[PDB]
Amino acid sequence: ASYGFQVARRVLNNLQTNLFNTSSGSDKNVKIHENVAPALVLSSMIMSAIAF
Amino acid sequence: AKTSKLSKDDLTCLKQSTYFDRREIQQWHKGFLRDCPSGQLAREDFVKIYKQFFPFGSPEDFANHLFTVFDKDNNGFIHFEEFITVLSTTSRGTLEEKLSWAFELYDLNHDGYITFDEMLTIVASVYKMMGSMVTLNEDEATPEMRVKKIFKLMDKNEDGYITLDEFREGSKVDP
Ligand SMILES: [Ca+2]
Ligand SMILES: [Ca+2]
Ligand SMILES: [Ca+2]
Repeated sequence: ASYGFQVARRVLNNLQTNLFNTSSGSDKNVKIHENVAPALVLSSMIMSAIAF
Repeated sequence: AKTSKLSKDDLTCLKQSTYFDRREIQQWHKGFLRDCPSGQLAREDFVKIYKQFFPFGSPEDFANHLFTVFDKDNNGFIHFEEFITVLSTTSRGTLEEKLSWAFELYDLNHDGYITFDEMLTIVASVYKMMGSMVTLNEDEATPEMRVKKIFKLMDKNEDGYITLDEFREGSKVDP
């Protein structure tokens, strides 16, 4: 009657972005670049991968 | 001469709830001073955060909104207070705070009410970002449709815009 099942799940995902499929791995090496980028992305993403 | 500000109003605000162990709060902060000594994160910078971790397509649009939202004050500049606050909710929350935070994002005008025009804007953003949107093939289509269906699915009152109240319900109805 609506099929709003997969739409709700998958969508919210991209919004919070997938759980992986990005770059490769992080490591203490960056310096000239800003540290606010790696902190947010790496954190917000890996930490958001959780689902109660 | 150069201190670090917010080194007292924050720790104090805690003393109770804290989605970031003491040694953490002051942690991101220091990272902030780096990105900006004046404790001010402008769109340009934010845009670089995503454009750097996702050069694939053009997540830009998503960076303009996510940034405008991350700022509760929406003054054009994101201060540490707003940043950290999200760094936490974005992760843990122990509450439907997730549905609420999302509402703010789905409402550019953040006028407490979302608008078909706004919903599309975002949806369109997440569309021009990753490739998964391609596998979607099975049913669904351009964003214009996704939204038209959503509203008609999350809004049986047909009022052009929806409120956090109805937004929450329409959501809890997915399961
Ligand atoms: Ca602000
Ligand atoms: Ca609205
Ligand atoms: Ca409504």
